[PDB]
Amino acid sequence: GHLDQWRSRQKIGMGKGARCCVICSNQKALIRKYELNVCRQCFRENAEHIGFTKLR
Amino acid sequence: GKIRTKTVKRASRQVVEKYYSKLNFDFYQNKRVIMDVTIAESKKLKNKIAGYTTHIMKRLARGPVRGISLK
Amino acid sequence: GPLSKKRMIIRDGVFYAELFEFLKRELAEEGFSGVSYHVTTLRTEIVIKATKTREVLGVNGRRIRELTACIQQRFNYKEGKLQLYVERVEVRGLSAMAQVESLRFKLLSNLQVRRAAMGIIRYVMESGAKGCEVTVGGKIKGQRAKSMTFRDGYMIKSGTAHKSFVDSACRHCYMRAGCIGVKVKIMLPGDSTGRNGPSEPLPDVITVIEPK
Amino acid sequence: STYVPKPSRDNVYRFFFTEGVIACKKDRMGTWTGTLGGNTFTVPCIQVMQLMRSLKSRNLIKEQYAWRHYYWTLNDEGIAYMRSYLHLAPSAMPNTQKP
Amino acid sequence: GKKKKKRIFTKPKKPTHRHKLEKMRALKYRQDCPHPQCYCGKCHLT
Amino acid sequence: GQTVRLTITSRNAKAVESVTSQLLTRARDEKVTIHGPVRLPTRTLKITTRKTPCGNGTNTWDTFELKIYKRIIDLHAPTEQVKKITSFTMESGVDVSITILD
RNA sequence: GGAACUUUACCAGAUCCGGACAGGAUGAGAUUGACAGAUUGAGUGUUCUUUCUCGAUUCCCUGAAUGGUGGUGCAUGGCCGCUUAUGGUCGGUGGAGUGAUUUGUUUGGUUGAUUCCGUCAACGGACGAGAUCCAAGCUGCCCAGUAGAAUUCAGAAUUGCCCAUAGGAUAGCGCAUUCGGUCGAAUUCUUCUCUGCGGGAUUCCUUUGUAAUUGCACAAGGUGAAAUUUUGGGCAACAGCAGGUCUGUGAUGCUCCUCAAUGUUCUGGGCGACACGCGCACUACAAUGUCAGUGAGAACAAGAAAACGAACCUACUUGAUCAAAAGAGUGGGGAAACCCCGGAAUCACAUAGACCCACUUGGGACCGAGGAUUGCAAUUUGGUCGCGCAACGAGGAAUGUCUCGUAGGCGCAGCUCAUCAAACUGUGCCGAUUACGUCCCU
Ligand SMILES: [Mg+2]
Ligand SMILES: [Mg+2]
Ligand SMILES: [Mg+2]
Ligand SMILES: [Zn+2]
Repeated sequence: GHLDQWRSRQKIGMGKGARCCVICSNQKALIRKYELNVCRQCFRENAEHIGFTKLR
Repeated sequence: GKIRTKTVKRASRQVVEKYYSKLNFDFYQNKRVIMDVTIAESKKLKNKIAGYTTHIMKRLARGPVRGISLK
Repeated sequence: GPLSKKRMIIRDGVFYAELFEFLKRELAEEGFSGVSYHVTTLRTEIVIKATKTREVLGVNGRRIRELTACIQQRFNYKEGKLQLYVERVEVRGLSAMAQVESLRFKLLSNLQVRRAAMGIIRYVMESGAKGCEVTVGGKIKGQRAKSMTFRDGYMIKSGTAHKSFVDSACRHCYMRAGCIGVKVKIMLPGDSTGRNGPSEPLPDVITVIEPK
Repeated sequence: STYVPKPSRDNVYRFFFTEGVIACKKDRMGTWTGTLGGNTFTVPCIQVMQLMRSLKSRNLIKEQYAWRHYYWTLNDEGIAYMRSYLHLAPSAMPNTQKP
Repeated sequence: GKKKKKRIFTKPKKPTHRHKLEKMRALKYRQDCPHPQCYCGKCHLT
Repeated sequence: GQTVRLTITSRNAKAVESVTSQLLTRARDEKVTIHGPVRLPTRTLKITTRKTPCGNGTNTWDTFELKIYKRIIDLHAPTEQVKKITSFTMESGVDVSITILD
């Protein structure tokens, strides 16, 4: 009963709720390009380690 | 706005003092000498140094210049 | 299915960021100054650069085996495909990431901010750095927050040459009053070997070879 | 469901002794997977997080967190209790402890 | 903020469920669940 | 007769050039037919994000780029000779893939 | 920050504890979960009736704990914006002050430039400026079976006298042109293309130029692919700001809630409700137009999956014995390989095409009936037929941005993203007027 009711909508894979940042689990401003799945604010700090650099 | 920055001017003056008989009135031969006689991370600065060294040599032919002392 | 070339590098960068963050949080107590990895068919061979390599190793490799287990469980590495190595940094005072940690420990030890920052700068200057900058910001003198910066030597802050000639690191020190930010920037002197320093001449300087 | 069965609990305990450290992603859904002398056994991640929350509150383990993943390690007193809980032979040491 | 302004209830407070204690239920008992792995409480089979 | 392709991919231009030069030198030492080192187009991954963490002020943006350098080397050599050519110290950040072309 | 659910932080409900841990009261019945019937919005054990099942995992109450997109950005970290696009900034030691303070850092020229030159109670420094950096031009080596070319042997097609509707203009005068399916063979090569390092520009050269009357420079012309910070970016000192963010984070101090919860899940609704005011867009007001044909033509890019392929993007066929939108099938692409020979839209057309100055075949607001498709959910989104008689005929006071591949016009890609761009970040296409000044205004 309540086990089935618990998080039944969350079990569905669709939606902004399913996708979250891989560093902070925040579902807002997610960079899905190249399947990065990182929020923009976290990407700003982790860009150098990933390999991105500021040019032009 | 084509003024030679103090770095360029000092480097060119040192070049003229160190090598005077090895320089000329043209720019390209002077730059060719500059590449060997100077070590720098840039080529724009080398070109500017060569140009101002040519200017210094042209001035020196007419008369002595302030800041350069040839022994 | 095989992953695309533009996706494999993204995965590798994400993995490196994961490993760097995990190692930073784990070895914050020790003085650690970097991590590299060289994947091959046989083995991964992750290397860490630190200062307190004795405590990173532990007794009979206790902590290094614990870290290897951590990484293996995290990244599903097959048994025997992963190894961890630790190397002592050649110069302790030339690593901002170690110096900030040391300064954070000094701050958390209830030491005065001016004295701790001055000691950090003195050690960095003794280590041979061309210049050092230390910034401490937060509620130091009471409810109102202030920022104090202590400088010595040369420090370039413009262009892209500073991203190579200067190494920087920032940490958050948590105190009963609140959070205090500590930042340490070091100007690495040029060394022809390339182990420390950029190994190239400064963009500004022009040197004329002495005639024979 | 944080209600964890005893067989899954002691299987997780046996894994945590065998391997000195254990990692689990912070996810209420999904299953944590482990290996005990071969094969593969799964247990939901939430029960593992609850169990090792209990261990951390009892000062049994040391916990670290980074990028939506936990890392739980066993100290000397932690390994001691684990031997006592599993009634394991004395002188038995985790794979990390074994030279 | 989210002030705890409290709430008026139009219904009574539902009680917490308690397991019924059957003392020595084994002595009292009876059909074994036909279901292989297993009304059958384990399989909820009616 | 039988041809094998080495694909060297990296983020570091210096590293990929050094690895390609090392492979070319090893192939020349081994005296095998080499169809040149081909420099495939460099691929740029670009991501633009808001600089601010809150949405306040002038809408300033930040552009991050990542460059991909790929080289291919075609040679006529069997598996053992190719393995002997490829087996050396390598460099970190670059990867070499072996393929057999039909 | 393009919200169907989720997100979501708000509202009406209903679940769970995800209160660890310690101390009590229990207790091998502590407990867990339940079929049915009714409870209910719920074929929700949610709670009950009811018995089963699970088994020391858990209950009970006491402190505690925990979580919070609770608070406070006037407690903070970090980051960002702004001051502040300009040329600024600060030691030391010496000089001057009773001192705060000052000099250096001055004025003259020069410059985008605290840029240089000259001067000098300063003399030496440090930082910004410039330099460095990353793209655009032009070029050297390399390089091709993920890029091209030109030959040669075939295979083929047109082939001469040919005069539109009324049929103008616009090169050709050993060897006639063609034919990415003719899927032709062979041989050679790197004109284009690819790309890691190179080069190239420096006021370099020339004025009976200006200036100089040392200089620092400057204006024309030259040379050149490029002639002045070559061009567009990035980076950017030192002070600030109670600027924004406690809704990015396992950044946090202090507080608040904490088991009919300010935690968490689930259900229904809201975030999109209108008389209005304002910011910013998009489409219009037609003929330098609108329909309907044909033609020729870019660039930036993106593509599939955990604990053998399948998801992703595609071409081609078919549906088709008959609208679109579909829907199938078959291949290919992990992306210089497939898409792709990337048939973009501006644009062209001597198309002998329609309209003919009207709110009209201008303009689509808004609404009706059908059908498709995304989706768990459409009370989303295409497509078809109606509606157009919705304004609007170029916009008062006002007021934005912009100097060359620029403005403007035109598309295209990425992004968010199951579905949905009048948005943004890029990208090519077509391509002007004016100025080359000034301190009137700010
Ligand atoms: Mg406010
Ligand atoms: Mg305020
Ligand atoms: Mg938007
Ligand atoms: Zn994040």
